[PDB]
Amino acid sequence: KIEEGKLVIWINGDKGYNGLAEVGKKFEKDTGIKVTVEHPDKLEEKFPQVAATGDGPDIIFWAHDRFGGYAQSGLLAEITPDKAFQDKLYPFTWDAVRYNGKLIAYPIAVEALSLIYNKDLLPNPPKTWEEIPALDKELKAKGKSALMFNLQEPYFTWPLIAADGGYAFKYENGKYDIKDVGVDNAGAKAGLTFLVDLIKNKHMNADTDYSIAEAAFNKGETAMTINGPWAWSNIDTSKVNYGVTVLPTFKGQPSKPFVGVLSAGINAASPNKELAKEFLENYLLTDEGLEAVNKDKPLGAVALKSYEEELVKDPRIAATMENAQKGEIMPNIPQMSAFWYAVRTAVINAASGRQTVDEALKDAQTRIEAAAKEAAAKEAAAKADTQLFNRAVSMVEKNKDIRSLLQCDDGITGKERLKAYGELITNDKWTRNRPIVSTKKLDKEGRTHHYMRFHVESKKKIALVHLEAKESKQNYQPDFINMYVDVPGEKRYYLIKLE
Repeated sequence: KIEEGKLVIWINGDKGYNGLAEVGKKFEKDTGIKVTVEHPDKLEEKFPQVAATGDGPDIIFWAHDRFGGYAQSGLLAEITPDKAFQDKLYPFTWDAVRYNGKLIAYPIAVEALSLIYNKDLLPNPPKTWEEIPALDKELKAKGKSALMFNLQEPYFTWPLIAADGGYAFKYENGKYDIKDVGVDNAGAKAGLTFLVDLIKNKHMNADTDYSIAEAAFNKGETAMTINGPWAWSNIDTSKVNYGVTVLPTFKGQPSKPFVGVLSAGINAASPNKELAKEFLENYLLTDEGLEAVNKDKPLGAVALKSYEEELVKDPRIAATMENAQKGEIMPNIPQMSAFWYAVRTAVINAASGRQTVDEALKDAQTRIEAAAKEAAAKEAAAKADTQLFNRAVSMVEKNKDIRSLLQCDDGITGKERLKAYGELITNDKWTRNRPIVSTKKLDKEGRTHHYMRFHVESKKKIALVHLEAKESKQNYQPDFINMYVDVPGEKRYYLIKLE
């Protein structure tokens, strides 16, 4: 599995991994602990496959939004920074790395869309979306436009749509409410309507996508575009005299771009959790640490206050951090896929006049709520089944007779650690080759029974445990009414035998 006594770190090949490697060598110099940095191809796909077997890196670096899913699968450890350390990062970044209310990664860098403008077409950019029409009209006579950006992808149009009160999923008390979706409220309707009216009034074109906006800006045809730090390179080569600044407000409210937080999580299967904490808190998240990474490849804006204040000597970075501080942290739940698809259709439909704004957003709202509802139900069922499993596993593994049937090696170093896991089945969508699930049926009195089966394994036996639980009517928590264990070569053992 994961080598104890050393650190293996996974980070994407587009980050400053050589800078990170140098931080590791300083860690090694000081502590004697070796740090190995790798940047495997498709690491965000590999990590869940590998960490589910107990393998993988000790530390994984990736955008925060994938981590919620990782945490659901039980792949990430809860981290434990003290308040003193948390105080060293911008408060808003900690809201990006929570699951079930708990902290599950360290924020490293921060990324958001900004307004990018051409200084030779627009020496002072507008601070307000409401300013853009009059501005475009004056620019049009000069044969140029005010603004072109990607309208095909809701990531780019969201900042305006969310400004007056739209939101993806509501975040409250350190968690998301996936059934609370803010796509069809007055605020989202107002923002999209404004966008639609920019198009109706010929100030923008519905067809405009990423490459069209990029080439339009970098050839001086339009005064402004909306884009992120990844685009700055191509602008430099274009030799446009450009500036990067705060996104325009709408109805007095800041635009709310989605914020992405590069984060470092700790593999729940790692035996080096304390070493990882030391490395991340005391070596990487320092001015010296981030600077080493940043010199290899720019991190952009960072979560660490002391170093971000150094970096803002590049005004483009100060603009990124400003938009991120006013933006919407991208929710770290898997259901964002439903959000992306539904809102993409809504915006395309509204922008091209295929549907009214109100109809478009209402359909989007309904599609997301349907997806959230099914997910929430599956989530509640799995959580309930997991509870049955946990109670059942404790009863089996503590039973002296069953341990004897299992021929447990309960010798001089104590009780054998038994393993429990679900039956192996054909894997499809959401895989899980071994889900812990129960089948359900109603009895004559309308009460649901749950039927579950799972394995308990010692070195000498793999046993099958069968249970039947009957839901109360009630004082919470279902009662087990039948539970037995079939150990190969042995007579069935009844923990509870239904009469």
